[PDB]
Amino acid sequence: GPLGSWVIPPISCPENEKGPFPKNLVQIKSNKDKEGKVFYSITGQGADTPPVGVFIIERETGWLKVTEPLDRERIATYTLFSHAVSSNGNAVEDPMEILITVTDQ
Amino acid sequence: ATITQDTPINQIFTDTALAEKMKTVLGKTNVTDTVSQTDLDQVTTLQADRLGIKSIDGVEYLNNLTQINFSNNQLTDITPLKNLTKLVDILMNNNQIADITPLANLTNLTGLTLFNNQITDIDPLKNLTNLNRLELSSNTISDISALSGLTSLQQLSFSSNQVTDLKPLANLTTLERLDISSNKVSDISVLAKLTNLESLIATNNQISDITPLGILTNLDELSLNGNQLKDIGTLASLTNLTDLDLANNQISNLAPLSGLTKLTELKLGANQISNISPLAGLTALTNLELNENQLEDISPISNLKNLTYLTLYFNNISDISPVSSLTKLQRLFFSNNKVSDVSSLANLTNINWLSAGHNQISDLTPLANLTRITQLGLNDQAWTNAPVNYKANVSIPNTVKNVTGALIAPATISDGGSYTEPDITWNLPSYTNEVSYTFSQPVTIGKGTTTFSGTVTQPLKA
Ligand SMILES: [Ca+2]
Ligand SMILES: [Cl-]
Repeated sequence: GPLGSWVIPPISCPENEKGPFPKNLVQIKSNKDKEGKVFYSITGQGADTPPVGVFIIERETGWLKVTEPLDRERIATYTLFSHAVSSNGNAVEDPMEILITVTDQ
Repeated sequence: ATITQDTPINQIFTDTALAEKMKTVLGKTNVTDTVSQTDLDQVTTLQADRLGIKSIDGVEYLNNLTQINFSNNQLTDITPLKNLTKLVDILMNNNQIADITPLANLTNLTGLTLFNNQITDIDPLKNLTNLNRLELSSNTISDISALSGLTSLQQLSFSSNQVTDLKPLANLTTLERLDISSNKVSDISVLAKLTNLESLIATNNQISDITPLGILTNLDELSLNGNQLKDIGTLASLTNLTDLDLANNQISNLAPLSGLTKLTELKLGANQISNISPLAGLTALTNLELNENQLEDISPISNLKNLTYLTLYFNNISDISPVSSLTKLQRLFFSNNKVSDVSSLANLTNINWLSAGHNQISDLTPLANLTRITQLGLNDQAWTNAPVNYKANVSIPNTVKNVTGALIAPATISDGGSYTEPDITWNLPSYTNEVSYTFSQPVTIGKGTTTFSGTVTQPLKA
């Protein structure tokens, strides 16, 4: 579960992409941002565990970005988790599971 | 640079982690094993990302290196690179590099990646005129004057810096892909000169005037998310656009978009839109974002048959039925609207994410067969019933129905009221203008789980 107030577009990224890097994939959003500023983070394989920092998120904007070219024959899918907090410290959301699919060039 | 005689690997590469990497590269079986200058001279490329390397001391003996990847390490000093003039490509993002002076004479460089570092002064880049790819995001750069002579650049990013003045981009007419997001940019007039631009990403700046984009007719991708746009008349000129992001601005007039029929993705969330008629002909759209606007009539959406992703949340929408023909929809977000009737949602048989919180939904039965759902949102509904006569004792039917068709018992009932299925009853000694009740019921449809909850207001008429 839980969807909460997350708004997430589906995420695919073609393998063998050209720069410049980092490149915007999608903008992640929590509906809690129109009742105060929200600050975003991500976790999982490809984020904070190996391979680290293949994906990053811009804390203030929610822009999820890829930092280098991908290879479908190495890693074809990634499961990430996003997190949302206020000014403040809470946690205006529970984590969201985020699937990223590596597609054709 | 040459080692005088055969030296143990761990005396050349003093970094514990680089020593281990070099042991493997050089085909030795232990870090204390000796290596010659001819062994070192065989290494032409080096993939050494994500190894917790703190020093590249030793790399200066690898004379023939043409490509290096030291990204995602803990590098500060990059002095050992100074004389490695055969270097063509450097990947070195995610380190703690403050001084890039050692790059100044690496004139054969065609690609240089330095995002996520501690770089301020980019003067050492000024003579790297063969560069075709340069990546400088997430540093502390405020002056890009050193970019002015980099006349072979095709890809350039310096997002997440402190740049106000773009004038140094003037002569970089070879630019095809530019990212200037999250800087201090208000004036994009210099961009009128970059007529070969195909992609411009400029989110989170202070841009209000987009007239300089008029002649950039090769643009297929444009992001101006998080600026100060209102007049978007210029975008009518950009007939090649397939991807456009204009979210978080002050746009009300969408007429300039009406001819942009190549568009497959369009973001217009967080604006001043009340009228979507100009979007009716954009039938190649797969993604459309319209959240946080002032929409009521969404009928012009019915034509957009290719939509797989749609946002409508935070609007004034009562009638959701124009989504019924959008049979390819996989994700639909319409929280914070005035929707009561979700009968039309039965048509969206491929729906996977359905976010419908903060509406006026009382009956989940039209959703019962939507078994491809994996994410579901039905919390915090609220509606006001048609008034009923105030009496000493008032009875109303409970109308809250689960996906099974069964009535959901109230969670709480105001004014000491009670429930006997299907009726909610109140003993009211004196006149009151309204009574209310709440419900809260966890529910799963397919594999999507939510709490279907809300507050029902019952006005009493005297
Ligand atoms: Ca917002
Ligand atoms: Cl938005």
